[PDB]
Amino acid sequence: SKFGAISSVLNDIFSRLDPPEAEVQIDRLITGRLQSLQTYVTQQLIRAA
Amino acid sequence: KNKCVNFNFNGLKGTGVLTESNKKFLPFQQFGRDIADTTDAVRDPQTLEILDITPCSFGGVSVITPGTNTSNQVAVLYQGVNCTEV
Amino acid sequence: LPVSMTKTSVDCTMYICGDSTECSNLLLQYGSFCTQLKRALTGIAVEQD
Amino acid sequence: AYTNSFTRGVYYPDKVFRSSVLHSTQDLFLPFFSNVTWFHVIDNPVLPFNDGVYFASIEKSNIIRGWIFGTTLDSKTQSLLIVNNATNVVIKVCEFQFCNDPFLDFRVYSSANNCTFEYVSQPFLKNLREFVFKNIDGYFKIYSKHTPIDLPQGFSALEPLVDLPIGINITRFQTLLALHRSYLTPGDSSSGWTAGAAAYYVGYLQPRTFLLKYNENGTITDAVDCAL
Amino acid sequence: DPLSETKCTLKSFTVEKGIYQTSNFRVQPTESIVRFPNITNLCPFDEVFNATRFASVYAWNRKRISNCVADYSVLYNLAPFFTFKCYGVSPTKLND
Amino acid sequence: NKVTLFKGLTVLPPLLTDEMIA
Ligand SMILES: *[C@@H]1O[C@H](CO)[C@@H](O)[C@H](O)[C@H]1NC(C)=O
Ligand SMILES: *[C@@H]1O[C@H](CO)[C@@H](O)[C@H](O)[C@H]1NC(C)=O
Ligand SMILES: *[C@@H]1O[C@H](CO)[C@@H](O)[C@H](O)[C@H]1NC(C)=O
Ligand SMILES: *[C@@H]1O[C@H](CO)[C@@H](O)[C@H](O)[C@H]1NC(C)=O
Ligand SMILES: *[C@@H]1O[C@H](CO)[C@@H](O)[C@H](O)[C@H]1NC(C)=O
Repeated sequence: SKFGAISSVLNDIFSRLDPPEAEVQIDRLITGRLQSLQTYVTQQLIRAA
Repeated sequence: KNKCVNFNFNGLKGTGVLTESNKKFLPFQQFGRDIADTTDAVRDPQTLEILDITPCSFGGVSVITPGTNTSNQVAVLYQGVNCTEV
Repeated sequence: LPVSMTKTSVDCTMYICGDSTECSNLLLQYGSFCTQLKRALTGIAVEQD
Repeated sequence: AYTNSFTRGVYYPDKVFRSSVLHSTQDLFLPFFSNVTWFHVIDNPVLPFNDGVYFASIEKSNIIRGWIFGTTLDSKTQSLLIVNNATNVVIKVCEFQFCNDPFLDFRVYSSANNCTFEYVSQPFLKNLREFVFKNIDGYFKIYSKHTPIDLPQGFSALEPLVDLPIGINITRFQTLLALHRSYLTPGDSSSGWTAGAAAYYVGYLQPRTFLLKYNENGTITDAVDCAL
Repeated sequence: DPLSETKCTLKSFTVEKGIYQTSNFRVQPTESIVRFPNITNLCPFDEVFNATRFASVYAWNRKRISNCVADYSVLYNLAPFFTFKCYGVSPTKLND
Repeated sequence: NKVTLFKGLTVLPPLLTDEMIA
């Protein structure tokens, strides 16, 4: 999932986008992926209970 | 091949171990997001061969100690890693 | 009656950056999320045992 | 005449290898069980090109041998020509005024014009020949499939055949016929000339979401039309 | 050493008996390889820019470039540039 | 027999194996 970014591949963004413009896209991906992992952990905790 | 190598295939940056592929790539195929939405294989721009892209071994390292109060000796466990590579 | 579930472990760095040298440094700015997730999953695994 | 397309008209949408997986793709596809116009070769009408055309033919003597695309008979419309030959297929965006009826391979029915793109490739050659044409993004994509054999129920996927960088504007298209020892003129009556028996079908693509099943050998083996 | 890593993870100079997940292990690449096409002829962008004449806005000119090496550094030789903005790609990264 | 069943995700084995539970 792109999470609103230009692409879901980090290498692509770091290749054709400058650091000033690549940083925002990387942050957009990172927040979404961290949120997904946290949701997974919360569901795992509930199912473990 | 068979060595964990950093590669750049026509701008396709990545790191992994390249090995002979058994995929039945048709002539119009250039790369394969074969299984589980992963770029399993890529076509060689020069030899036109298909190479499987595998991410070279990783794993979590766990440390076993009897306690600093007892001894400083330590044992280390490499989770999910075959001993031939540590 | 189920008694236990699978013991899952996740490498947050690899999952978020997919083993890319660039954003691995950037992910450090987000703090101790990785430690939280690892501790929660380890607790779940020990609970299964 | 009208007939339904059954499950035909599916093609590889991405040119990316996938095996032993179910993949969902949203692209221009021919909806399942759609009514497709049915014609008999024994001139065949010019038909609209709304958002992509699915073309199929069935014959045993190679009567249909080309296609033409454009917006009007005027040479200034940047028309498209695809014609088969004894040894090769010729593709040209040659913006030439076309006769009132297709020629009968009488081997040509186009006038002189100044033109920009030309290409010769290996020929695209009881029969069941399937074609798909798309031009929405500055390209003209062709997918094809040949199998021995109304349209049969057998499921099959059309592989990508060629990709023309042409950026012409298309709204209507017509097919080309063949006839032995046939006279030709810029205009002719409906009687035409004697020719072999052949049939072909035309379908229109629509934006649809499909679930494609990829087998072990990277071949699409079945599909589902979500909105059907 | 592993004991120091465990101490840092626990944030204590004394470690109790047990098994601790401290860090992760990954094999680093042994070498770097670049694979690209074997073509050698440069693109005609330089000739296009320095053409004897240019088309008008009405009935403008279109050309498609293929099968050539696009060394964009040639374009930098022209001084009196008024616009060089690019969308989707940073100009410095075009070479790669 | 009746019940049946990277990108950074792995499964750790249980301490007690099926033989010991048996
Ligand atoms: C050069 O590249 C072309 C295009 O991929 C390929 O067909 C050919 O085999 C290559 N030749 C050599 C010597 O690498
Ligand atoms: C610490 O070590 C001493 C000496 O061996 C022992 O008597 C004591 O029980 C140990 N305590 C703990 C908590 O390990
Ligand atoms: C470890 O690798 C060696 C060499 O490939 C193999 O012979 C052995 O069976 C492997 N062991 C495990 C537990 O995977
Ligand atoms: C071909 O070019 C000539 C000379 O410019 C022009 O008179 C003629 O109309 C052109 N024909 C077409 C079909 O564009
Ligand atoms: C894949 O190809 C192999 C080799 O030709 C064949 O044995 C097998 O039946 C094929 N599988 C499918 C699903 O077509």
